[PDB]
Amino acid sequence: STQREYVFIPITNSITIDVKITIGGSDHITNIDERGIHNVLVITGYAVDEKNGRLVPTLDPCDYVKGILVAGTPQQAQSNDFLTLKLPANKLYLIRKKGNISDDLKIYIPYSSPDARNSMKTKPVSISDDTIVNNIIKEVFDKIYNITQKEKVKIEKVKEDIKELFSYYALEQ
Amino acid sequence: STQREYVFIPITNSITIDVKITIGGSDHITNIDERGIHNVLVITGYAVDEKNGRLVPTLDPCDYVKGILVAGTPQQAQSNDFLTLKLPANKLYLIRKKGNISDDLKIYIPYSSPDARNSMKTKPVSISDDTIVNNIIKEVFDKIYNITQKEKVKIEKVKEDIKELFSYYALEQ
Amino acid sequence: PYYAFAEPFFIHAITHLHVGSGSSVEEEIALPFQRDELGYPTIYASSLKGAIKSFLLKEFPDKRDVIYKVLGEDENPEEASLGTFLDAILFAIPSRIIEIDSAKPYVWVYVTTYELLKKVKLYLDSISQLSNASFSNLKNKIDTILAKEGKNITLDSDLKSAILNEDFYVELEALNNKIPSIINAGVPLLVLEDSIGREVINRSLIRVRRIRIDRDKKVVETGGLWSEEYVPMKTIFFSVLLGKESKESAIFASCILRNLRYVILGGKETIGKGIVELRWVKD
Amino acid sequence: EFLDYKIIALLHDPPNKAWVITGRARNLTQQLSRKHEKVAKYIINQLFGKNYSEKVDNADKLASSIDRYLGSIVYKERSLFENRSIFLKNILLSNIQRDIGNLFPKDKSKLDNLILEYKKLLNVINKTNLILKYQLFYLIYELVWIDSKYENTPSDTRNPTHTIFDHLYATAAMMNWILSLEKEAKGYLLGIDTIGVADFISKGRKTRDLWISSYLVSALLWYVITWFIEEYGPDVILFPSLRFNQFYAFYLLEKLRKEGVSEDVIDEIKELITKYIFNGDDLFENLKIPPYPIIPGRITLILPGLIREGEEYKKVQDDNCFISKVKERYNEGWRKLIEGLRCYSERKREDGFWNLVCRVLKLTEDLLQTTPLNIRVKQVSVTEDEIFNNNKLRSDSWKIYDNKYRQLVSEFKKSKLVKVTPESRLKLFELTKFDKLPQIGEKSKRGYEFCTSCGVLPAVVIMPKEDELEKKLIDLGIARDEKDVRSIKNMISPGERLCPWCLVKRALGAEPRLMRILLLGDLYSVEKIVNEIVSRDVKIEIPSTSDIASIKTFEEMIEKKNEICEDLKEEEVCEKPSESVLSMWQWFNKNYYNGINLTIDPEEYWFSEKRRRYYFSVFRRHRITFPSPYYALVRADSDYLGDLLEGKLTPYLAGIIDSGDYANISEKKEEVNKLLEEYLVNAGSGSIVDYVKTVLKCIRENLNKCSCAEKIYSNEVAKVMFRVNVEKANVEEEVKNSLEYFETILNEGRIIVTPAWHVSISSALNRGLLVELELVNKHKGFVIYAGGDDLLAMLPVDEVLDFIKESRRAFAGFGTEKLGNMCLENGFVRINNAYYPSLPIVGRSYSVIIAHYADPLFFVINDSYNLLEEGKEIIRYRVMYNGEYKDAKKDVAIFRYQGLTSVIPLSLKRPIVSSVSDFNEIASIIDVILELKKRIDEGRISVSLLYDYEKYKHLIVASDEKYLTEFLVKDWIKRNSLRKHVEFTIDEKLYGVRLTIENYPIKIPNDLISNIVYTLRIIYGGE
Amino acid sequence: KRVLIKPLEPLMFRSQGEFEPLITGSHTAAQSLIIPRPSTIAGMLGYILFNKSSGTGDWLSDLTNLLATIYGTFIETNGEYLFPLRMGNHLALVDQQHLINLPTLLEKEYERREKGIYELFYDKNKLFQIINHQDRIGISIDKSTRTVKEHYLYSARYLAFKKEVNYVIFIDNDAISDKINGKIVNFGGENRIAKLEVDDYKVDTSIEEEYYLALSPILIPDEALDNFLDNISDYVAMGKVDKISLGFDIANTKRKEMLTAILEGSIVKRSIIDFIKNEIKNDLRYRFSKYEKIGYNTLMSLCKLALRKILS
Ligand SMILES: Nc1ncnc2c1ncn2[C@@H]1O[C@H](COP(=O)(O)OP(=O)(O)NP(=O)(O)O)[C@@H](O)[C@H]1O
Ligand SMILES: Nc1ncnc2c1ncn2[C@@H]1O[C@H](COP(=O)(O)OP(=O)(O)NP(=O)(O)O)[C@@H](O)[C@H]1O
Ligand SMILES: [Mn+2]
Ligand SMILES: [Mn+2]
Ligand SMILES: [Zn+2]
Repeated sequence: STQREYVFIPITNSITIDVKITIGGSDHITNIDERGIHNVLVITGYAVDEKNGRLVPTLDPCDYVKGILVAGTPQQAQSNDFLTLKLPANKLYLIRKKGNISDDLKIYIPYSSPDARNSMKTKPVSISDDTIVNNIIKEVFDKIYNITQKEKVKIEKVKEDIKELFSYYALEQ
Repeated sequence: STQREYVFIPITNSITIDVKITIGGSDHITNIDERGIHNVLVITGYAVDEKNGRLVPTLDPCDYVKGILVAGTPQQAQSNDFLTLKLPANKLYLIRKKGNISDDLKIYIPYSSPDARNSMKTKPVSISDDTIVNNIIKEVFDKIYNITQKEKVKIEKVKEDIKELFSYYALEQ
Repeated sequence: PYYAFAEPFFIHAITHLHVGSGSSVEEEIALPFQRDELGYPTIYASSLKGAIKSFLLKEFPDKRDVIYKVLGEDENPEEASLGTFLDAILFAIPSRIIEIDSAKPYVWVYVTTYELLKKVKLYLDSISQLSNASFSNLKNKIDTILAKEGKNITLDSDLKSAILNEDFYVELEALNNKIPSIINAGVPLLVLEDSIGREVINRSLIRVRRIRIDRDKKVVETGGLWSEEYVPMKTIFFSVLLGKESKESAIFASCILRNLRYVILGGKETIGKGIVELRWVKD
Repeated sequence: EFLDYKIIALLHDPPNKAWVITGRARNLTQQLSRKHEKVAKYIINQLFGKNYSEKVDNADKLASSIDRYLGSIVYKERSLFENRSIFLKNILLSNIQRDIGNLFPKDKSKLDNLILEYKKLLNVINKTNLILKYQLFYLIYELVWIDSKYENTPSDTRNPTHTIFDHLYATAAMMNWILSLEKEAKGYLLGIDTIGVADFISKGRKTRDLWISSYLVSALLWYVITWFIEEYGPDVILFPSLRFNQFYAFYLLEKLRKEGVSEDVIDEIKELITKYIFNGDDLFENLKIPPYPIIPGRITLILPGLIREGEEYKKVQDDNCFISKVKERYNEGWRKLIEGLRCYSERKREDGFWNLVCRVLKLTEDLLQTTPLNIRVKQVSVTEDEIFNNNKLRSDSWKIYDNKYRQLVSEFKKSKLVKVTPESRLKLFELTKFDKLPQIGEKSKRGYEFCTSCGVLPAVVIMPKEDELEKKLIDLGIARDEKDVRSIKNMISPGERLCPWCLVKRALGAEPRLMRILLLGDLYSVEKIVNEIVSRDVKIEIPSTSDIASIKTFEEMIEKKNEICEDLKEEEVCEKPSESVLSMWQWFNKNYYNGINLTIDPEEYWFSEKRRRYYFSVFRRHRITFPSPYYALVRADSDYLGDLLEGKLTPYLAGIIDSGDYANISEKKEEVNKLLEEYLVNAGSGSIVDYVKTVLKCIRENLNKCSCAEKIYSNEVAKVMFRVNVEKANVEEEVKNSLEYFETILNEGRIIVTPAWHVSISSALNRGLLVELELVNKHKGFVIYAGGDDLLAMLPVDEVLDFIKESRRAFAGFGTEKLGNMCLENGFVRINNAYYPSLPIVGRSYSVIIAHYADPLFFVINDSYNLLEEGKEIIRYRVMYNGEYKDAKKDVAIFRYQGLTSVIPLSLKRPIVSSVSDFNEIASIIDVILELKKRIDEGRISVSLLYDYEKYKHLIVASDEKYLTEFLVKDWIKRNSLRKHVEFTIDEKLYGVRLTIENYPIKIPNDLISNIVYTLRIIYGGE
Repeated sequence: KRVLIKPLEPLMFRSQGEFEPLITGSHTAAQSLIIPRPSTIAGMLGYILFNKSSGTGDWLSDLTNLLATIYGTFIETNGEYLFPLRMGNHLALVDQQHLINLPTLLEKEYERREKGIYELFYDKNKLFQIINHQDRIGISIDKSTRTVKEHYLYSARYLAFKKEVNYVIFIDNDAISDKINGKIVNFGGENRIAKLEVDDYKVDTSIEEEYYLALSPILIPDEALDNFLDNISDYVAMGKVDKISLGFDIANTKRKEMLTAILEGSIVKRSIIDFIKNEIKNDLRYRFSKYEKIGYNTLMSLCKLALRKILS
């Protein structure tokens, strides 16, 4: 079928654009119908390194990544460092599936080195500073799926679910 | 301080060798003492490749890999593909906690990158067919652990727990 | 305080016993015994307490108030009983022995498994170093025996081999050299592997058919046929009586429990199926 | 504007649609002047005409699988894939056809004589009520059809899977969508699920509590659908159907009594109701209510997305309109019933019990506000974006139902992951922490009491114990005099604590005619009914467990009418029937005027502790077998009927194909391929079968598409050239779509469900229910809830095995009795030439609890339900299909007697029947146990038989040759002897059958003969 | 820190209301709770620590005047740990590992998810391998006939453990630990006995995953009831919501308070936590503080041994 990619949504804004697609395929990963962020990709067991973003994998399944299957090609300048996966596409833990996927998908997934150079200890973080919620809504959320500001005159429901529908486990190492 | 190793356990006898010499290191955390295979660990989000024996991940806690934590360096001719990370031992999610926590952990993990080509129909399977399982005694449980059949006349109960304490979702393709 | 002192006692069957349970099993018996979780014969604490209380009310009619206080009150039962019985658990059952060896003649033998002794030790460990009455020797003996779980052990013997209950060959082995007998009846005890021991035990139980005859034409009435299951004579159970600190509990332990050898347990007493001798582990 | 143009949808097809097509007589042609349209036009002599441009062009091409299973034009041709024959096959089995014959309406006058009764039964309805004419005609269409001895008709002869009327009654279901889609494109699937129905029925002390609790379920769910059948016409319901519904017939003729109508034409439908919807009894008029709860407590609606309150229709104004509507209507019905009860009780401030009810109702309103039974409502939407290519239908639109239905059931399953109990809704913290509860009655010495009938809710009405009542009942607030105690003591036994809900249950049980507050609804006032009831006073006798245990005792006293009476002659047992009390218990009703007073309480006479020695002597002096204190609680639920409505195959292969096997059905391709292909190729009637089976061969082994479309086509084009007036063929599109259909069927692995499928299954469910109603009454039983798939009766311990056998056989349409007007015939249900289908594929489990009459019904009902739930999922017994010993899960009979358990497999074949042969194999093990019990009783075998099989069992289960085990059982019996020159052997299919269990506390013998003897032990143990 | 409750025999934790021969023409029956409610453990420990000069009103006042924040009970067999799991009408014991994939399992699509949970409750369930209901029928006998009284017969489904079973609680204060060590107590109904052994332990507390396992009945404050029973999908993924009664108080011989609750083994969505704090008044917060001291609102997460209160 199609190919989708790998994005974390922290208080960080460094994930603006390396997915060069604006329309993609007739199927759409995350849709929004005036109820908030839908079709959230959850990834379990991959700690984050939010500054100098390269998610070092952990072993503990008690950390998660509230990501999105970001539509398209990984810029066709990467994946010599990433990992990648062509799933039978029943395994992706997608929150509140609105449509219906025909379980056919391939996923390129960024990755990093195990970081054996300091004692690992992750921490939970939620999306603070609702103004930075709005600005990450601007940089990354707007120019991937442009139905926002198209039909959406309701931001109080689509910008304040991402408040805590996305929480992660940052290393800071 | 020491360093450990999370060797996989598939239907396959690709687990006859992981370390050069019999035991090596000073202390082990996983124990086989008269009533259970203590301190085993189950890694999630991954999968095992029974042929071409390594890891072939598939990201969901639905999938998991069950391996034992032994003290050895991986074969001295690889670890180009074997994860080598370090955690504070409380992100070490051990099943059947019995012993001592070390708090400075270092692991080697037999694994190959996914290298997506096939539709990864990842199917679980028991640890059974006793003809398969009985010859495993002194090459997976006495090739690194001479401790058994030294004091243990209790092999068949720590066989009872072998019959279940390993489980995964293989590759099959 | 709050179960300060305890009295463990042996329930020695003087006749057969039948503490009934309705039709509470899936065997071919229609009136089985009261069963443990392991399918072994047990005596519920309700039955043991009810029978002992009834007997004591009859044979100590002046001490009715002390007995009411320790074991409960019929009406105004808003006063918790300061005494309690644990479930009686099978400690040893007699078995017919065809012995091949030892030059010593035996025709019946006491038989146990290690599950039974495990539960007995559970009862026993939960008292001694917690309460104050001290009979640690019995617990040490049971621990020494439980060491050898997984092989037919003979106790205080030179048997080395026997046919048990006419149907099972077993090969025995002494414990270390010698040990005080846990029972005082001069008969060998055998502790058996939990798998052959239970076949031997469930062949030691008495399962009889019984018949109601047409009183005139001396024939069986239609459907007047059923089965019952008695625990054999000489069987031993084990229980504990736990006493909460009080004054009339001392009266119980002094005047009453020191004059209790024989009581009647279970039912079918006209058949003679209830006589029991209580031996306290205090001698 | 005025709408519901579905009277046009119900007369959509001619009455001889399969005799018009494939003409035999043809005389109707030359005496009535398109082939089947002048016929459909001469049957329209009442109301609005036809529109072949609006209804048939789309809707009928969506209601049935036949269009997709044939192809648009061959299903529409009327002329190409022909067969001069005519049959009517079962939906679940495509092997058992039916000879149809033809003495049907053949003339312009002998058919207009059907128009005569279509007239008469539609001539009291002015055009004032646009609905009531349809609301009436919809039901009795079938009734007037079959009243004339006219055999029913297949859907259409090219595919007789469906019958004439279910293909006609599933038209209007889709017509709702056709009408709400042409306007604003909103379709809906409303599903009402009642939460904790089992626990609800489990709450009660007497059988009247159970009975009216089941009736509360059925009436509180009938109230909410009263509005749906009154607004959108009748055909808004799929499960449960109403084609043979007692509740709908009752409500219908009551609505006929409305508006002012003579009691002279209502009888012309009341005869069709008492004759066919019932089976001869008219006790539902002398009871003034329907006698049994039949509403299954879980219901599916097909809605059009419209509303009223615009003085006419209007596009629905919200996504959550129906949910709020139905929840509020449910609470409304509940509070209407409780307030009507308050008023009926205030009408009787005397009689003590009614006065106590008044006195405590006023204290518990703010607690009684809450309904005692929560409901779950889920909807699913569908629009024109999904159905149409902007002018017509679509391809994969035909499957849109099988998708939305599955979405709905998926959300039902997910929401069933959390069970909330109706008691958790109440506010009691302050009422219990702070003594606020009304304690009319005694007073607890421990805060509050618990309800003895409910178990969880605190008690309001506390009754003193039976040591001295009056000297307490009067100084307390229970009673006022000595006369009123006898009436309080008549309903609330001494010691019975009652919660407000269970006390309201008792109140309703006093006279269960208050149910018309809910049974009708929307039709009469809440006070019309109270006046009607307080005017014509009628008392009902609901039987207790003591009455059921003592059935044969009563029966053996009435065959000694005075010969036993002269002995007593004094204690009102053998005295006059004073009033005209009647009841719903058929045995009580057929045996009342037979000398003995059946309304005595056995707990008073021969189950008492002050009497019963006198009564032992009385029965000893007369050859009266003294009664046993045990009765049979017989429960039964259908096997995988959920999956069956979902078109799954777990009904067809129970145990082979697990439900979990559908998650990835790619594994078990083999059995599904086999049985589905068998069914498909057999579903056809005529040369069409060749085309379909060769298509399937083109689908065989991933053969080809676009290639094998020639071999199949060199016959389809042959067929279109086999006629003289064909117009056009797009075989390119058509044969490709025809192969795509079966490809979808096999890839998914389930017959794609269309409305006709649902209405056929539901109608057959209701008809089998009507059969089982008189099967229960055939064995002196008392129905608590017999609705369609399931059953909850109480029978004597004597005829429980007989009833199990005959019921499990009648569920599969195999029987030899007439059960009223219904004479079931080998897989079908013949009703005076009408061959309605049955469920010979659906298994059925059975629970039996031999219970002492003094056993608390809470734990009895809970044990019954927990056996019938755990055991059917948890047991595996050997079966062979295709000639291979496999496992199997459902379709058993579990028995329990205070600790004894046994299981009797009922099929031993996984396509439990596939031939007309295997119809007798059903319950074959049960007649063996019945025969063996027939030998033990007469004194040809000794009950030592039941204690002597263990020794033979070792030998026989290790045994490996057939006739060896044959002789072994023959000699085991021949030590307790059965006969001189032995004649009853076990039928050699019983051996090797090994029953397994997934390691549960339910201990069971691993072999079928030991289970047979444990069933004998359990049956006897209760006698 | 950790207190192991070792039953010496079958136990009876009565699930329902009346158990006594009230009506004459009927037997009485009872069924044991698989896990003892936290009020049972609390009242037992208090009985062991009783004082004769405190409270006498609102039992949890002078009950909590002796306890620490007791953390909810689970099952340890032989060092192994089992944890309850509850569905509609269902209740299953499972171990630590089988809980990991449970959040993603309940969001698997229809057939995959139902097959998963159905295998979790009929193949992975270890209850009927370690605990089964032992039906004990008992009678009373009138001493005039030496026969049964009239219908004075009762059933009582006891709790028979096929192997060694402990009940595991965690307690904060250690002065309480070394004063209830080795105490033989009357743990449960109808006079059954269990032993208490205490061992100091170490398990972390502060964890906030998406989901949680309720190791105790989550009490709902009866002012959030309608605000809870309209939107049940927001707070529990699967389990059972039930009216319960807090037990029976001994010093005053009364039946305790009936509250709605979320039975243990139910999986709650983190939305629950603040939903309680933001919908309770300080005067009720003071009551529910004690309700949590005894152990009623205890959460474990499906990843680690994540002990967590709700209010605290
Ligand atoms: N009218 C009725 N009267 C009495 N019992 C009924 C009636 N209709 C159905 N039942 C029974 O009640 C149950 C209805 O199914 P269901 O909706 O699942 O309720 P449930 O068994 O309590 N399961 P759930 O709804 O999840 O709580 C089945 O056991 C039926 O046999
Ligand atoms: N699609 C459906 N439409 C109407 N009623 C249904 C449907 N599915 C189930 N029910 C009823 O609701 C209850 C669901 O219980 P359940 O036992 O899961 O049904 P089931 O299909 O019979 N499964 P089982 O009985 O174990 O073979 C039963 O009373 C069913 O009769
Ligand atoms: Mn069913
Ligand atoms: Mn079911
Ligand atoms: Zn009640």
